[PDB]
Amino acid sequence: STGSATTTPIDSLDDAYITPVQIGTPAQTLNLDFDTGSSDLWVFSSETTASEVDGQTIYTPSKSTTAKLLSGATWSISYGDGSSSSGDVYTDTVSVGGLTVTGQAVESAKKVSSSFTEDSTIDGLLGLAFSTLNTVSPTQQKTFFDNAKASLDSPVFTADLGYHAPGTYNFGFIDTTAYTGSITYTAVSTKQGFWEWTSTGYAVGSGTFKSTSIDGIADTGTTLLYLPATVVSAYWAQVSGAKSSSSVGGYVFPCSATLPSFTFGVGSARIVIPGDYIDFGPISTGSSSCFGGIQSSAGIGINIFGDVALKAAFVVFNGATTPTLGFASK
Repeated sequence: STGSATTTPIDSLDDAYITPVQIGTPAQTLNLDFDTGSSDLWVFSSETTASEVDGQTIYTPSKSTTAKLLSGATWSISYGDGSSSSGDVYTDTVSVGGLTVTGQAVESAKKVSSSFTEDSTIDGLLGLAFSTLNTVSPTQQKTFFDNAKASLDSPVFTADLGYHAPGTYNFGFIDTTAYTGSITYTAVSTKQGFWEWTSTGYAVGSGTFKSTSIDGIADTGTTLLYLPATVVSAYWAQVSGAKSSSSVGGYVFPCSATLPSFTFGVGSARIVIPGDYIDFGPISTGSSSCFGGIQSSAGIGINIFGDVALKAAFVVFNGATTPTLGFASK
């Protein structure tokens, strides 16, 4: 089997992308944030504290003939940005772009933090990291991909995120029309539960590529590109007027600047992020100061190849027995 679904930016900055997901019988369609940096599929629901729901579409398990309560099970997750959610657990039929998994754990939120409430466009998350990170207790549950894997024509999914435009998540096949040139594959470590890999270096604008190992994670659920302070400083030093602002929380630059591209290495191959992808717009409405899309990972504890990087590539998440990542230009 295969599936193919369009993913759409939630706003004009590509802060996140939402993909429609059918849950239950008859289907209830919710727009979920596909997150290769976590491993829980959780949704706003009829059980979510009413005051914490503001515009989201909710899952109502009592209206699904296929919903089953997982007795006594709970879940609770905290993300890197300090947001969180928790609740109880159902299994139900979940379909993505025509691909159906029966008995998928659907984690129903009883509580969500303010960041989730305040974002009316995101009805929940669909985790695509390794199932070892799943937070269900007492027994951990499998991700949608892990459950679908054996049925897929090939044990893969691909992310093809758009710049200020829709893109595609495919399951079970590689669309050879969706990229230019060849896909370069690189090793993955699952030791921390992530799609963790080692980039071979970077270049700033037209500068010569610097060969250096950069360990990090391919994370569709993180907006920006977070890299070591040395790398990030080298980038912003090429932008007139750019500076790190402790009050704003990162590198800012004059909105009138023309940003250089940023290149990262995948083996002997190279992915070029255009300068425009690195512009995240005015720091506040009407400001002439803009927020940068490449920021330091110091204090996160891990480097993160988030949407700014991933949207410059066609990315293969190969879930074979020995997982790998593939990157192609597009």
